[PDB]
Amino acid sequence: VNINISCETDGYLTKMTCRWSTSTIQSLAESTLQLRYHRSSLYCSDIPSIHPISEPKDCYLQSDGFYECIFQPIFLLSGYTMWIRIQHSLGSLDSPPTCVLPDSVVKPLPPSSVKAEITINIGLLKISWEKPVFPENNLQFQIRYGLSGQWKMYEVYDAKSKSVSLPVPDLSAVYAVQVRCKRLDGLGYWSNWSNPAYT
Amino acid sequence: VPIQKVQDDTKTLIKTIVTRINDISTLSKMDQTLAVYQQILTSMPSRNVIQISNDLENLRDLLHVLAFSKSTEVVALSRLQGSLQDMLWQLDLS
Repeated sequence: VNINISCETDGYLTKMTCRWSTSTIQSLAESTLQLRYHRSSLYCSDIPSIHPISEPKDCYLQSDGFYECIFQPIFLLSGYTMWIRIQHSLGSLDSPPTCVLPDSVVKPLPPSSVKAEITINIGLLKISWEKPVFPENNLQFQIRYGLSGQWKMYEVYDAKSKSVSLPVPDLSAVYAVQVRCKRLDGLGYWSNWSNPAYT
Repeated sequence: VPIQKVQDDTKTLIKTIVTRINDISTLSKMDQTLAVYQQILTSMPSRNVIQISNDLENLRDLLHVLAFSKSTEVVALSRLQGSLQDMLWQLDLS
């Protein structure tokens, strides 16, 4: 079974963390493993491949059985081609290479300053928030709201939008509101849901 | 890789470096300017400067891709921010 390497650049764009499993690896326990990578000057190749010139990366086994390798500092637009060099009993056995661009694997921070206010005269709840400092790319937002104690979610695609106003069946009820964001172009991860804001 | 996305990624990388600077607190001239700043940043290494210096390397490469297709630390980074913001709007006039 091939080895899947997944990477994620932090919300501050200072480092990229990569992980690889050992569950579909227990069959060949007797073997030495080492992550190898080749950094491109700019962007990823259309077809990733094993390169003769490569450098090893220090990976550390975590409690969950996954190896974690941290690339710091990071070159946001340089193509990182990675693979697992396996030496089971003799020779070299390279896992399928995958190329990752750190800018397209950023998991942004949850949007700061979430406010949920019900204005009776208007009859709506003006949910407002502040975009996380990074990334600088356009962002899409997802808002989840429901009775504090049943969840309908709303999506906002205007990148230049800070606030929105939605209807509720009861203007007296207390509603919990959470917001999360992702790169509008899809090249990135969703942020965690923000701390719940109450009406 | 499309050239328009290279341009979108160049403008984005500039905004990132400008944001990096404030958080602490034609193409030939842009490249020549970045080269001078890289030499300055190499004489004052720090956690933030080293990261910024790496971004500067990525920005210079992006400038070359476009051509062929067709505290002293605070003061130094403050001037660099000015130069970066200058390039950011000049790239639109293409």
